[PDB]
Amino acid sequence: SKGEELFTGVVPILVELDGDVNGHKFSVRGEGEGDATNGKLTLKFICTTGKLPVPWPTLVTTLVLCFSRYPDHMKRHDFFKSAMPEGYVQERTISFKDDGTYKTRAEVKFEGDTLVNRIELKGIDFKEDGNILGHKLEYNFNSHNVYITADKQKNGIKAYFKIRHNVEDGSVQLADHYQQNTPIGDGPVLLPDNHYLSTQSVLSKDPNEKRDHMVLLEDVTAAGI
Repeated sequence: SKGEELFTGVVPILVELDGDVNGHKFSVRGEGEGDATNGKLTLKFICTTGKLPVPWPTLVTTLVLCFSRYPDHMKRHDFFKSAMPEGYVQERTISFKDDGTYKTRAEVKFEGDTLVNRIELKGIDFKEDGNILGHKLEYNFNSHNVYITADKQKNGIKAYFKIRHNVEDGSVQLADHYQQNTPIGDGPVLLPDNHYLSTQSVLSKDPNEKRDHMVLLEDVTAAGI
């Protein structure tokens, strides 16, 4: 589709998240760029509302898969790009083993030259001294496979994966991610065959930044076919 043609460049990225976790309200803005042919993202996020009440890693997944590097032999399966520039909706339930659950709804569309991920997030039943609300998570991310399958019934895709969040005490916080993507546009969309995305990410700080923030470098590539 004409959609894929849009990511052959470095595209600029905007991310806006409004969030309420156990009554704690917060907002996050991120700006950066996405070189989709290499699957690379370089973004900086800020908590505009003050100190972010959950640890930054929990938001990484919620904080644009269109920028995944889909090998040539798999380009027929890049639903994400194919739904552009019309855009797509990304709902996700995130259950943290032995802790609360996140419900996210997001719109991922081009606005002008920029790709924008706008997100609402509610979080319920998080333990006050739990790994999340007790800021017990290490400031790092692991490597994951995002398992994608087509959803003929809703003309989109579903996806499941399990994030491993390292914990300060040497344990692991698990988070089962249940994900649904449906196109905003009525335009034709490449419902893909089963495959997965090998994700990798690095979390860092801008040493001059005084605001609560997170610098992110992700590298997402498709495989499985």
